Amino acid sequence: VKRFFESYHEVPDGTQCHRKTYITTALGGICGIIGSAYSVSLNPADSTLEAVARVGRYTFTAAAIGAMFGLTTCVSAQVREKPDDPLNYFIGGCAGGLTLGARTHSYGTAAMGCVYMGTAAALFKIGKLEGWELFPTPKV
Amino acid sequence: MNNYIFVLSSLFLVGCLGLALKPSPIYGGLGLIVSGFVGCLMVLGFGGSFLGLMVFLIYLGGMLVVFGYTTAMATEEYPETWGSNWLILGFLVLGVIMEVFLICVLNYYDEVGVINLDGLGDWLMYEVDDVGVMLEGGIGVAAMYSCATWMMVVAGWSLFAGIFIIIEITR
Amino acid sequence: KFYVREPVNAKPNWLAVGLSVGASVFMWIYLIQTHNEDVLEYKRRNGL
Amino acid sequence: LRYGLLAAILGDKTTKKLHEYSRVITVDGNICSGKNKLAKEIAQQLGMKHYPEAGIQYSSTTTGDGRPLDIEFSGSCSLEKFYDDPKSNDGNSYRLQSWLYASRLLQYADALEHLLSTGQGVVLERSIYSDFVFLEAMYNQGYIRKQCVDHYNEIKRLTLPEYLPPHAVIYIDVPVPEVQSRIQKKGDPHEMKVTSAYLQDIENAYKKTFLPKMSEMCEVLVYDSWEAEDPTKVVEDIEYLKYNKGPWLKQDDWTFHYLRMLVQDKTEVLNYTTIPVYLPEITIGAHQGSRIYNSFRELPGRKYAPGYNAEVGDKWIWLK
Amino acid sequence: ISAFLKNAWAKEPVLVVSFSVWGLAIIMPMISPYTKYASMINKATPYNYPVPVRDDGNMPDVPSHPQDPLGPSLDWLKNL
Amino acid sequence: PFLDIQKKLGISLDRHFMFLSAEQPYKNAARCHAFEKEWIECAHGIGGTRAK
Amino acid sequence: DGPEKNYEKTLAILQIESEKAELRLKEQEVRRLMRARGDGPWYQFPTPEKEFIDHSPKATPDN
Amino acid sequence: MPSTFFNLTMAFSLSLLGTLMFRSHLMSTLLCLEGMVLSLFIMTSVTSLNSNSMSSMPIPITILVFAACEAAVGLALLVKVSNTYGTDYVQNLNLLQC
Amino acid sequence: MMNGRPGHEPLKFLPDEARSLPPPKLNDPRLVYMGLLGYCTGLMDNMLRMRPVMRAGLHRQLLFVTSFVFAGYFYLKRQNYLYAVKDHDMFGYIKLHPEDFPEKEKKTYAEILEPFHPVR
Amino acid sequence: MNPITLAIIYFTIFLGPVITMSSTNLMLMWVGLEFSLLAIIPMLINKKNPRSTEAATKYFVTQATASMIILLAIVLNYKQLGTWMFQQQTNGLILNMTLMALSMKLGLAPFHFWLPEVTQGIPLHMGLILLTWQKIAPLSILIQIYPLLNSTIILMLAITSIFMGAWGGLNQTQMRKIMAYSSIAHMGWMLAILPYNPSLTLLNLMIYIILTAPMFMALMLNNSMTINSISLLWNKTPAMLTMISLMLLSLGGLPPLTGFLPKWIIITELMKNNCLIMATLMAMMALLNLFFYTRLIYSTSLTMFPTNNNSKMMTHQTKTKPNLMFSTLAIMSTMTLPLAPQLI
Ligand SMILES: Nc1ncnc2c1ncn2[C@@H]1O[C@H](COP(=O)(O)OP(=O)(O)OP(=O)(O)O)[C@@H](O)[C@H]1O
Repeated sequence: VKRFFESYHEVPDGTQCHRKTYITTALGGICGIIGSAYSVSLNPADSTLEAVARVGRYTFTAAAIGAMFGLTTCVSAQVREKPDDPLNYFIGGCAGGLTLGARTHSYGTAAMGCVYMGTAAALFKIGKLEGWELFPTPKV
Repeated sequence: MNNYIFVLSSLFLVGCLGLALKPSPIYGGLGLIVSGFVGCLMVLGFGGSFLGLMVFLIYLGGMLVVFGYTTAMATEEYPETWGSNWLILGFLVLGVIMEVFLICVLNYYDEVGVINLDGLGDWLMYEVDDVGVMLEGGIGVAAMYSCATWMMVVAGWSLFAGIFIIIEITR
Repeated sequence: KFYVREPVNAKPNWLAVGLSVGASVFMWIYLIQTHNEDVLEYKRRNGL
Repeated sequence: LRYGLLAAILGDKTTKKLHEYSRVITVDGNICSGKNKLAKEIAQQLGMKHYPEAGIQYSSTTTGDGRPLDIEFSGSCSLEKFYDDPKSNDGNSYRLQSWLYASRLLQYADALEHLLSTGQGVVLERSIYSDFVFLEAMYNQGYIRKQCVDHYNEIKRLTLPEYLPPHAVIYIDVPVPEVQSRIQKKGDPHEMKVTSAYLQDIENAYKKTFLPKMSEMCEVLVYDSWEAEDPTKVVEDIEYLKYNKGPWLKQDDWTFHYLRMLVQDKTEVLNYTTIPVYLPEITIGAHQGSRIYNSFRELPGRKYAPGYNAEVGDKWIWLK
Repeated sequence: ISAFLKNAWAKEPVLVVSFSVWGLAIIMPMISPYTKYASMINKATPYNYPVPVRDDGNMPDVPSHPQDPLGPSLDWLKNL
Repeated sequence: PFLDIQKKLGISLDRHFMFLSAEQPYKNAARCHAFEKEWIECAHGIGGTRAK
Repeated sequence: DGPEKNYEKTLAILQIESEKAELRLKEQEVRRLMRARGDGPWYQFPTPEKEFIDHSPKATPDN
Repeated sequence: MPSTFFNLTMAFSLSLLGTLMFRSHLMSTLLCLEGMVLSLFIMTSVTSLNSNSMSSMPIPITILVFAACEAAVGLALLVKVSNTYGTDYVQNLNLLQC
Repeated sequence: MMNGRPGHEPLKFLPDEARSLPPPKLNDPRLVYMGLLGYCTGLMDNMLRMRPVMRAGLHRQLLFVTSFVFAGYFYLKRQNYLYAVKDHDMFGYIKLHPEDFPEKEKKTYAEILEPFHPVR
Repeated sequence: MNPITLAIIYFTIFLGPVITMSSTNLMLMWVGLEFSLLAIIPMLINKKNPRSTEAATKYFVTQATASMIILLAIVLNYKQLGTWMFQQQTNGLILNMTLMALSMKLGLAPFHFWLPEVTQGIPLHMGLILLTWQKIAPLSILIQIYPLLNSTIILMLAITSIFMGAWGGLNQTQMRKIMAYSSIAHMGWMLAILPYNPSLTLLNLMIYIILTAPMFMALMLNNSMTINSISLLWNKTPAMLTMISLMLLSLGGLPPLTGFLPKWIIITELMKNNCLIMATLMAMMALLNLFFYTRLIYSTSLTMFPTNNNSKMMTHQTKTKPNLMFSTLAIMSTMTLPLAPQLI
């Protein structure tokens, strides 16, 4: 449902923490399922058991990225009550990388994730705050 | 009687679904002829006689070569039928049950429009011209020789060129 | 030195020379009138 | 009108030029079997063009001023060094053989273009088809590491299939104890020090692989030393051969055109012989290679395409 | 070429009749006197009703009654 | 189209049976001939983003 | 030549480049309206041709 | 008309779903292309007959002229596939991996 | 974007309306460049085939200098016309709709209170 | 092949795009695509070796299915509006299936896998046609429906073409596979600007053609198929080195050369549509496409690799291969940036 994912921007950050965690968790879970499908097709497993296990591994891993991203961004707004601040998504986005490296066993992905996922996350709130529009309708 | 085209289309879908499951090519051709034979009928039901017998006179000749080719290249010690694999049979009954679930469920959500279960047969001909000659379907195809001659040259060339294309591949 | 294999370019391809040099002069000639005819046309239309 | 699709369309088909004696005839044998005398007589009697065996300096006598070049340009292999020290740390043995194969492959190309151009027969001697015997003989004695036989069979695999085997191969048998006495009598102090075992492997490399394999695609004719002398009879045997069981039968008019185009373009003939397989024995290196190539271009008749080199005296440069 | 034409006639007649009739069908339409009548006969057949046209006092050449002598006629078809 | 060669030469190779009201083989009006004749007249010169 | 030349050349450069700046912005703002509303010569997307409509009376009255 | 086209379009989809999810044969995939064109031919035929578009009747013929030529080329390819592997299988066309 | 403009002839190089513009001077900074490139093309043709450069193809190089300049003049003329049509429509459209491009009157620097940002 | 067959097969390739461009019926546009499919197959199998056969089969089944998805779009439109043209007020689903299938023909990601596979199994020629000539006919379909394509999938295809074309080609040793991953990379750009001012789509197509053709010719001088083989180019024919280096740099977006003009002007036009975010990501990854070109310039021109002894046989003979269009195309690319206003 499109209207469901639209609720993420209905309230300022921190308000309705539980709802925003669910939205991110589902959003990340979808990304895992979409991504996990390619791995099942390209470079397939040796059997269906290993194929579903791979699907579960990515979907739950990706779902973890959304949850910890949502929890950290939402909690960081309740304390330091400044909802319109891109720094919150950076810390929130950073926690995703730390979570990411927790599943994939290597610190390199953990340290890199914070810089990239956090930087991408922070830029996202700048876009919605400054009105950046990706996929613009052609107007010239 | 009203549910006459619907039954043909459903058999066309079931025949094509059986061809989608991809059994050994011998039975794929048999299924394809069943769908093609049904394809001729529903075309006839729409007032068109010439086109109907053409899909059933060109694909028939095609399957002989496919039958010839499959027995020459695509064969196994034990060819696969629709019931050799229980999974294929499982997706065959599921597919048959799937359409009924889709056909039925679409009806309740949308009263009419894409599918009209309540009103069937009423919406098939759309105002034939009761009085008139030269209306028989197939005169339009004959326009390929007059005021539609571009379709004639391009289609004719593909058959012309194709003979050269086939020889080079099989050289 | 005196080549064991006679070079493909032992002599000028005089056919190419005439057409190459000829087309160059024709192209230069057809370019001069076009400029002097378009310029003259430009004066006629927009005035002086 | 460089030969191409245009020439064939206009009436330059090859099948109309072939005659009864438009046959490629290679003469094969051992080190001193006496092929030059038998080969030259075959040419004169049957009106074919003799092609002396491709040595180290073949490309030098085929392109440019027509004289041998400095040994650093025409390969880096010396035949005399091979007999003196075949087990040299520098891979002079394999460089000699691979260089000779590329040379023969170039000569075999020239002969086919001659047959496919004017129809005059060509009588080679020890063409590429019989040139693997030496390397198989070199490997048996240990003059080559196993890693280079594989390279040789790879170069052969890529280039050999696209050429037509010779119509008839003449093998003049000479037993090892006879050739070893013949080598000493020819008076080349560098070649009189070749062991009998090396000569044997050339004989074995002929009767085990070459002789059977060619009979499946050519008409073989085995001859003895006493038959070769006064070779008018070997010519008569060729004059009355029935030619079947070979790829020449199934060559159409256009299959010649595509073979003719490939043979005509020498770079397209030798491209697969210069594949970047980094054998230490064959790699030249960026510093020696730049010196040889730069020094090669600084020669009379070189530095420009054959028609344009002014130092020779070619004229009308400003129109070509 | 007389031998070649009749030698093929003697050995492979089927490929000579095919080429002969192939050229005969191409050339016959140009020479026949009735070739132009193939089009007119297919203009005579009135598959659709001949729609009448109003009169404004300036439509003299079209007939008033169907059986009148001032319109197109098929009298050449009866005698073809 | 991408190349107006047909218009340039004036020859209608395949642009006389684009739509239903396109001079059927015999004078048989395609179903909904009047309606689309009306629509095509409305959207002429007025082009694309003004005829929608 | 002295300060006169460079001073009055720079002035010419400035207007040659202020006019370009003004025109470029009007080019952007003109195209924005033309595509939104096809009121101008540009962005006239194709529409089916009108000359191939057949106008002669047909078989049935109600064409 | 409305009820039958939903069945024809899904007939194409099932045939489309068949030419994508390959199986252990390459004749079968070419047969699936036949069904896709079979669905496309009838849709054009019904629509032309439904709308009484006798000027559009030539189009469905031309689809068959070209779709069947794809089969002619497709079948000729499959001759070369078998003459180099002798099995027609699809997992033998993995030699371009590198 | 100008393809559908009214009075646009199809697949025609220079419309009859395009001759009402000044033709290129034939020594323009960019027609000489086409000739200079053409010379560079001719020099490199000789370079790629081991021919002497600046010496071998004095009839090929003459052909390239003329072919590029000859082509450049006609292509340059077309572009001069295309930019003429773009400006012709751009200003013409501006007249018809004053309500979209009002003649705004800017305010002199005496009145506007532009802010100040000290450096310290 | 023989001249009669060669004439008919080539003449069929030429009618493919010509019919697609000239015709107005989308059906004749589709019939133009079929000739390109059918006529290409015999050439790809001209060698008659196992690699070629596998190349032709993948090409055939990938484009045969694509030719059917487009046909569904055309037939469904005939149901909806009764015309054979993609007019306005058409279902976006019908049109999305079009760009979906047209992407398969072009070779854009995520439908790109078939292209690098196929080009590996065919000679250096027939890669030039497959990557330049065959990719014009599908584009002509989209140029005539440019004010209808969805702004989202049109870009989401362009982005993954840029990435999957750069990342994939970042580790290709085989030259033919590199030239395929450059087509994907550059066809992200032509499709990226398709809804926005399509005129630049052709500009980046023409510039791309002017570059690959000399590159493919540059690899046809010696049938150099790998980075190692082209690393020997200095010993065999060093003349190309000056312009293999420039053309390869130009293909990457370096300012002085005329491959930066496409990336530059495309970024300008997107930047005029409030498209900040997607020009940065698209432009940032373009530099990656300049990496494996820079890797190739090291191997070939700047730093020179070890050669073979037999290579001294190639220098003796004379060459007459370059068809004189290598030179003219090599300078039209790598220069003419001063002539940018005449291009736009
Ligand atoms: N591929 C090769 N590898 C190594 N040595 C070779 C090779 N080919 C030829 N040689 C040597 O080169 C010399 C060639 O002598 P060859 O037998 O060709 O003499 P000839 O003058 O042609 O006639 P003949 O020896 O029959 O009297 C011999 O030393 C032979 O051993």
